[PDB]
Amino acid sequence: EVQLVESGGGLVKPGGSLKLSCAASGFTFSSYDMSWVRQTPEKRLEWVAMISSGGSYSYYPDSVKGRFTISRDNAKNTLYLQMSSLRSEDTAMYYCARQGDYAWFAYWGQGTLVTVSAASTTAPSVYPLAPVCGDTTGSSVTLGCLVKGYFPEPVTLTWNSGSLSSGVHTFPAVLQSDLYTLSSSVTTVSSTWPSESITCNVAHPASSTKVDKKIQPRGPT
Amino acid sequence: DIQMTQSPASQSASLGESVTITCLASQTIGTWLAWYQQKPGKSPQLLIYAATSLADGVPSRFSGSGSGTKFSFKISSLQAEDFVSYYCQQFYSTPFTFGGGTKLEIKRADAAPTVSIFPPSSEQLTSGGASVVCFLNNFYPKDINVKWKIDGSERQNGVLNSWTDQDSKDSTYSMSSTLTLTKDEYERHNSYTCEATHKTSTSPIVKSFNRNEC
Ligand SMILES: [Cl-]
Repeated sequence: EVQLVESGGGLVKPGGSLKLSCAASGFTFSSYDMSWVRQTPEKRLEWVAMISSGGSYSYYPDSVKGRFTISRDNAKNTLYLQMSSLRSEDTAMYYCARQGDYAWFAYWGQGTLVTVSAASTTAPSVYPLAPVCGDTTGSSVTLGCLVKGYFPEPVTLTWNSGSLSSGVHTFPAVLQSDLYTLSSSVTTVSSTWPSESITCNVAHPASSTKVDKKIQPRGPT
Repeated sequence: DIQMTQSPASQSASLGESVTITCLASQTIGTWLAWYQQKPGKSPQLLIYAATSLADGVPSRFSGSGSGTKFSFKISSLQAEDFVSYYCQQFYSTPFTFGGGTKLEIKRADAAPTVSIFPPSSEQLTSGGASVVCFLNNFYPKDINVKWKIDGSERQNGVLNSWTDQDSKDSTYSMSSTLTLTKDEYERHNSYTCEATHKTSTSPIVKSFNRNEC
């Protein structure tokens, strides 16, 4: 099976440098032209660079020309992308792709994420969202969890350590003033809460933070 | 550079329906075009190359046509797994360029949102801020409007919205709206209201609470 595995992604300040690698296996690497193709946060696909099978010829769009260098080591079955003078608009998932006889992209790796930002790492506040105080309760109840003010992405959010997965919606994070905010809702039958425990579990790997917030009813005063 | 204009940006269809996506090149490129699929959380995969040739292992319900500037990609009978994104790409000339993509979504019966409002948590009210959250859950179709009012006054400043992708289980959409104020401003007002406008009713769904009432 053709296999392409990218590595080297990370969070870098504007003006910084990063070198990506792509380990190729399951085909004769030296026989194929290769490209890097990136996908921006807006899900736009952008070709970044191409290199010939033998490594002698390279091609770039003007967007990265003079900043990025594609190279390959045929003996090591590896493709590289040296990135320099990084800009916010270079933020993307970077994929390694094997070309056909022409530059269609027949096989793609899983991608390595590059984030170019000066924003400071910030742990979120995690807030339990219980229904309005003294609200008349219907047949179902909806609870929430607000994860406010973190950087970078991602967080992981579960309910009851992942045991509560039905009736859950976790909303995509929104970015404001260099901080993300996310929320999650969970809907259960009213006979299950608050008689049974519901807890939001949030981890933010970049800040090594993990918090559990049990949803408790508002009140009694 | 060759601009690839892909249409539509999104389209809703039923299971079993035939759909056609178009890609327009800004100059003639013969048959030097490819089409890709991308499933959520996965890398793009080649479906069609050289305008009409199916990649190895691709089902024959996928096809491509065209030469010159106007290209078509067709799915003859949509299967559940096909409601994802598709992109065209030219390889006629560097720089290689992609269309903007098309997302296919599944149709279902109209459903009104279930609306829930959440006052700031007691824990948050220890910060400089106070967030009021409104969930508009499990509605169809995707278009919806939310309005916030504070003491009857429409509030735009400090509102941020987030929308889920179509639910894989029930084909509905959900939306979260968060109004963030300073704690001081929160405590200056009494009534907080989230109003949802959706095609399922001529009247908005209104959820409200009064601060420090139980
Ligand atoms: Cl070469």
